[PDB]
Amino acid sequence: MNEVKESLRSIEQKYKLFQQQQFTFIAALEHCRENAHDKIRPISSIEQVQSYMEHYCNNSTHRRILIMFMDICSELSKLCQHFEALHSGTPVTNSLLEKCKTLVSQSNDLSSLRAKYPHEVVNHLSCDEARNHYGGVVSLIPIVLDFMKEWIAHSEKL
Amino acid sequence: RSSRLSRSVLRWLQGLDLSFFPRNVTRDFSNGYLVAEIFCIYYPWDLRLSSFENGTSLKVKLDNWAQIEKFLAKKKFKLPKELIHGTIHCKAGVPEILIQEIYTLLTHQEIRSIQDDLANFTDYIYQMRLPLVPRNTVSKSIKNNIRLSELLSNPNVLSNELKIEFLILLQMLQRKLSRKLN
Amino acid sequence: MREIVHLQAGQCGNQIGAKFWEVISDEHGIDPTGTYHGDSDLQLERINVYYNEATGGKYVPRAVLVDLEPGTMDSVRSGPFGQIFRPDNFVFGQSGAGNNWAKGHYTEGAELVDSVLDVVRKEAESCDCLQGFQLTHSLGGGTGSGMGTLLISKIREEYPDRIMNTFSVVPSPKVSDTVVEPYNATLSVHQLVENTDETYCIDNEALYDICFRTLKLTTPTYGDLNHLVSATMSGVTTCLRFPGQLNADLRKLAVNMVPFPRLHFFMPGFAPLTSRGSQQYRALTVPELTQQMFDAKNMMAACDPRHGRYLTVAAVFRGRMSMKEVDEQMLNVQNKNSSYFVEWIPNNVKTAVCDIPPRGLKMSATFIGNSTAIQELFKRISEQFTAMFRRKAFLHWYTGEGMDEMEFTEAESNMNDLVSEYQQYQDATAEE
Amino acid sequence: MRECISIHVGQAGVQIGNACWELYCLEHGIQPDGQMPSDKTIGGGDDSFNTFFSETGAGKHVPRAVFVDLEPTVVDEVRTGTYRQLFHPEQLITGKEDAANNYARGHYTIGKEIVDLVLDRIRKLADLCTGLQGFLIFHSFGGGTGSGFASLLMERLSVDYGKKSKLEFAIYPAPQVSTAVVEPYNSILTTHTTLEHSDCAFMVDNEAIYDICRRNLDIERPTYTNLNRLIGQIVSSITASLRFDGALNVDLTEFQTNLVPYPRIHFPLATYAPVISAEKAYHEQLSVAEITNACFEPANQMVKCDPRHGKYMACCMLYRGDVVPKDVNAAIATIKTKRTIQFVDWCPTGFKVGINYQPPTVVPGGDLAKVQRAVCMLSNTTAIAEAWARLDHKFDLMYAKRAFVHWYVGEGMEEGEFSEAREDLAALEKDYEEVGVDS
Amino acid sequence: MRECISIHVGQAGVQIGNACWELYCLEHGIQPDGQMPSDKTIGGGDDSFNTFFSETGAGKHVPRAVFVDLEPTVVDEVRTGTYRQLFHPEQLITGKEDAANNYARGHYTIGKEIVDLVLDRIRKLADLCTGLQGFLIFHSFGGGTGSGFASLLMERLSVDYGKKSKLEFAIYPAPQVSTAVVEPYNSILTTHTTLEHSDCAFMVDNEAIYDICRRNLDIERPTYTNLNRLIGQIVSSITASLRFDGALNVDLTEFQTNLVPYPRIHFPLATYAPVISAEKAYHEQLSVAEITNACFEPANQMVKCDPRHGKYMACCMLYRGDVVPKDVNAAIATIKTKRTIQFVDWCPTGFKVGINYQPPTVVPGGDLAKVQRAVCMLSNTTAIAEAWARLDHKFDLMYAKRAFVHWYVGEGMEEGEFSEAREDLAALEKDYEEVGVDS
Repeated sequence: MNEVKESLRSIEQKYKLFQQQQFTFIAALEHCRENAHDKIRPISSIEQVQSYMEHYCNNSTHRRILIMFMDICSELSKLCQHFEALHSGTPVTNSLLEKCKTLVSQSNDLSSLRAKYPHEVVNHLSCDEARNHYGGVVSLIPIVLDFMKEWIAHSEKL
Repeated sequence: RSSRLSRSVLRWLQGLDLSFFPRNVTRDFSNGYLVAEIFCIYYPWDLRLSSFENGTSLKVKLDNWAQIEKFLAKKKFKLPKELIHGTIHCKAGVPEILIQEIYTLLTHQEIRSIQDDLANFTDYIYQMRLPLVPRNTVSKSIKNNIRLSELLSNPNVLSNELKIEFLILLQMLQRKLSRKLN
Repeated sequence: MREIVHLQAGQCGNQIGAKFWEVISDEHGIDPTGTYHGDSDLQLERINVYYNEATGGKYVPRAVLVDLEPGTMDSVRSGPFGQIFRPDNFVFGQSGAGNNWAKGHYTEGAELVDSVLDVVRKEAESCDCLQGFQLTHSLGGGTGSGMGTLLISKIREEYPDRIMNTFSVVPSPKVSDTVVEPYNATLSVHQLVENTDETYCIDNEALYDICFRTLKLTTPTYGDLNHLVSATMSGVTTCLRFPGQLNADLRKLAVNMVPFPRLHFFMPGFAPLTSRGSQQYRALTVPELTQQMFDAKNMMAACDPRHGRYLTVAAVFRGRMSMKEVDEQMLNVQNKNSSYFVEWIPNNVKTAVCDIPPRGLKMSATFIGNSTAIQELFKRISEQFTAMFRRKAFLHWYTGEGMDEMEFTEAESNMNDLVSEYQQYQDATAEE
Repeated sequence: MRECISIHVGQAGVQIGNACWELYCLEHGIQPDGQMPSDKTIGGGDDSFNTFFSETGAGKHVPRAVFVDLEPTVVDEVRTGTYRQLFHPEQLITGKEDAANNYARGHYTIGKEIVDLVLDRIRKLADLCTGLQGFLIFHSFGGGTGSGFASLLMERLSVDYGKKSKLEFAIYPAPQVSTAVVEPYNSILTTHTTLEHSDCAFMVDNEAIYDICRRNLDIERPTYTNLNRLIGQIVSSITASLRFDGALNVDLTEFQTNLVPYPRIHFPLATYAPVISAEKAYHEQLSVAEITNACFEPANQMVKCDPRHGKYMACCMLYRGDVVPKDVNAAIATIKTKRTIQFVDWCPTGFKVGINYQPPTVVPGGDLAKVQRAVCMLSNTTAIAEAWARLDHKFDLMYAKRAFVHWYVGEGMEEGEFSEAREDLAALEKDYEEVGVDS
Repeated sequence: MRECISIHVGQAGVQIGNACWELYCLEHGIQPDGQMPSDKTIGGGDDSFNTFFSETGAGKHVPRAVFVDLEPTVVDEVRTGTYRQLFHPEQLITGKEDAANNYARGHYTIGKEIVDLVLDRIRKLADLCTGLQGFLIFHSFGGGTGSGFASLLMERLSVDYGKKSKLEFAIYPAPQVSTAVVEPYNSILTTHTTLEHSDCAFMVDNEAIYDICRRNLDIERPTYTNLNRLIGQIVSSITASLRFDGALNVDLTEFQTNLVPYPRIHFPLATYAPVISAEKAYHEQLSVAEITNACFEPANQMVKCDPRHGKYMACCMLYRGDVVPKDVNAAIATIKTKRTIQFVDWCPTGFKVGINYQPPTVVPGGDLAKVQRAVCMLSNTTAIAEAWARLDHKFDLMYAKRAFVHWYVGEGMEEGEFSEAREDLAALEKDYEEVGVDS
């Protein structure tokens, strides 16, 4: 049981590191979009992200932050699959697990996914970026972490 | 009954209509409220008694006395700064002398003063005149000549230690002399 | 309205004040939290005398604790009611007393007294009108005795139109606590007779003997004495706290109780001092209370009033009994016991009954008298001070602080004058 | 608040300080590691430990004491001990050369070399503290280190702090038994410094310890550990109201103010009670009256002197444990009427009442048993003046022909200092005689 | 309508402006995004926010303030904060070089370079507003950025707008403690400019803040955040009747007109009350008389000066929260008969009654508790002239030997200005004592 908690605290730590470098992350995203001639469609899918990191990337720190983010997504996926391997639980746990495995999809729409209080990932950027440039890429991990916390809280009272 | 103030000085001190008679000359005048009242009595258009508070605080004494020397500098009156400092820390024998000079400055009447300049600050002569040779310890002399008040006022370890060792040398020489007298 | 501001001094003063506060809180229905859990009627109207009105009806105490040692505040705050007082009032220094009056008045009474003056002035201004100030302390140390006189002098000089009552603890040659105790007592007596309205005599040895020979306690301690003095204080103050039929106040007593300002000492006392096994076997009546209130066994004095003559007497009752029995009892006492009070002044007893009974006990009454008995204590104090002064022992400590020795000379001259005055008023003859 | 700094000079001072610190750590549940590893079963320790120890940000305790010695052997002996992880090495200063029962070398040619270091150390220790009342200087008259270095340091300390109390605890050489020969040589010089430059001084000997242990504890082969334990018990009893509280707290200033009737007469007589073993504490009812009466017995006195020869001027009593005031009152009533006890026609009474709620504790492996209460007495009488008389007689008989003085001459010192010390001691004895004489 | 523009110069000015803006948004419920996202549970916001904010066509709020600083580090520090989405980047002008406690560079070689930009910015901001009454210039005397640039800007604002009120808010260099050394050098030049070209000036310090917080708030570890919170509370209390209304509205003009007795004497004494923590606001009954009496206590004064040294000429009193007129009248009747408070023999009375129905609010994470009512007083007295006296003494003892003057000489400026400032300050003082002298 403790292994999932250690994994979750590591996820939270790398998350905290990510927003500490969220500014550089957005700068790298803008550089990639300028180098890929795609400055119209907001980035709302992981697949676009690894497509940019693997094709339109020249700076080593940019690919470093992108591979750290991809590792973030992979760790979220591994925690989700460990949770699904643990047990079924109540239907609300099943729904939480399903929505989380959906949110960690490589090809999923994130254009209508935004974070709220107390998550300040939106407030760190301009409103325009959060609406139609980068709104789901930044407002994905905190919300998934909240669902993980809720799912663990529900499983613990079983 | 050893109020060191002269009969004439006391006869003029009573003659000023002070709010309260000083029962303890050393302590009451340490604040400076009484002397401020005296100066207001003599010079009403230059000092305001309302500006002075009758309290026992070191800070209040400092401020009252501060207004006092500001006034004195305005009036160009010559009074020793060491005398004022001793009065503030209510040193033995100092306030009586100070009141004597205040009387002489105001009334312009010369007094057959027993002692004008700095006197025997410590009680060495008094102790020698007493039988049963006292030979007070270093701590006793420190407490007699060094009080908590001036330590709070101005701290300087170097000068304090210089004065301490000077007084210790004086004590040792006087002890040698006393042993010679034996 | 008419409120009373309370003052604290001395570790024994602090403990007895805390005990009194706990006793009154219990009697008037105050929880240790700070709310009100009473079920009476008169415990809401005149409750603001010792409390102050606040939001949520959370009354706060009105007392300033003065001390030189931080080691008393922690002891009293840790009690069941130590979390209810005002921490701002706990004004304590950094250096201890060491049972010296002179230096505590000089060293620890210069830079610390400003805060207590400020807070008491703030408290006095906070109320509309006041009657006086109560300060409980002891003469056994430089904490109570060193600063109680100074603060009383300050408040008298500031507000002369107030009541200065105090309950200091007189020493005892048999039961001592300080080597230099007579010096401090002599120094305190001067200010007590010069700058104090009234003063009551408190002895620990007498309370000791009383509890042993009457209460028959297994292991009596200071807590019992604090309880007794608290009960005495409440019985004294119930005349204003709980109105009845014949109410009185501190000033009327002090005026009617004191023939001359130079002699303002009194003799307190409580009547029902019984053992545990005797509580269920007692007849509650007038003559029993009168007998316990007149005899020498129940007073709290380390002396004998039968050696002199009664000067002034006040009998404050607290219950629902009568008026006729008290006056007839005092009449027949003055008739029979004629060689015990001043014949020159008839009717030396004052009647006072509080219709409001105390909490927990149905019958209560206190004794406030001024009999000719403190003369022995005064003369023995004078003798022992003359002794410890002739060859000047334990004097270098006082000398090193700065103060001279003529203060002792004037104090002993005043004390000799006072004892001569007392002894020549003792034989108050009618004529030549 | 009530915090003090202890000074330990010489081998005796170091061992006494170690005993005091171990007694404090065992009585306060302070583990030798320096932290509180007691996470399973607690056994106390929730008290005011800031008087002697210090609290770190990591939950650690740092002793506040000075462990200095001219000879490094004692420092090495303590350093290889089991409590080496408690203190800090910076507080244990070693030395190349040592006095070893001499005053001249350790006062001029040895002690004067290490001055700035110890001054800086003690200044830092004082800065680490908020409230300072007095000091605990531990040394000995026999040890040349604890005499010369002690005197030279305490002179600077008293000139540097005139408002701080200066205590003294050392060993007085017994007239009957002794360890070395040059003991009075150093004693005559150290007494002048301790008299004309300090406020109070405590004299103790080892012969009385041996007598009391053989009479009560009934041991045929004593050891220094029992002596140090007795000294530590006395010290803890004296400073009992500082670490803890009680009905009537008695601070260092509180009893030191009355314990000194004259600046020249500040030499009290300490007496601990009950000094008993395990078997002497089971079938013996203990009250306050008996032990207070036994406190005045010469057999229980710490110094070999008959009280009946002189009389008392000032008396200071202390208590530790579950005591009831009525018993103290009864004891006072009993002793004030005893004709055997002599006193001046001048002080009808004088004493204190120190009530401490915390009972004295015990040590696993010691000889002291579990006692519900304790009592310590500090009296002032002129009957003890004979010890100085014997010391002066010995100094005179060994000074007429100048025995072992050429060494001091060669080291460099004034020969007239011997005469100065002799005349000062003679004047002190004359003053003690005058005070002991009534009208 | 009642709309004002705030000016923030230097790090202290910018941080004070940030504290004021965050206080305004929390008290009015303005969300950090700048919109009204509270669509589920409303928590307020239906008021006249036009005084400080501006309403767009899309439901957006734009702050109306000037955040200028010569050093870009403060601009970056604010820009990386959580409120970067609130203001606009064009209002935060960075800089290549900064004064940093220097007047000559920031007044001639540094400040003169950025003039047209800030003038265009303030002109646009004024054009965006309808009614203008006064300005809120926040700077400092120690900071060179807040002194030279502030002086050069206000000199031009004075000649460009004569019909508009010109306020002043900055920090006074305490004589006991200080941050830098050249503080008097910049202060002596800044006082002349603030005197001969402004209408009012507010002088505050930090030492008294430390004293009052340690005395009431009882914090062993203060921080600049509490200082900024106190200053922002003072500012909000002053401009309370502008954002809201009440029984007697007191506008900026309403109090500044009477707050200025003479063109040379425009230095009021600010004192906020109550200044207490959470535990200091629970078991303490709060009425108007007690706090009004406490407002005259020197311990609660922002400037360390004994009011008893001088006397009052003009006084401006304000209130905020549920206050009853009878309590105000009783307090006035009490203080008018108080002998301790001194006043001139020509002004028997003078004061204002500002009733505000809206009580002051609290902040999540701050120290201020929930108080039903507040009070602020602005009095004029001669007892504060000692600060100018001490400053003149320090400048004189610094200028005799020309310490650190060669730098200003090399930068390019007239040396006679120091004499000009000294004589102007001497004349201003002399006027102050002449006014303080009654008949």
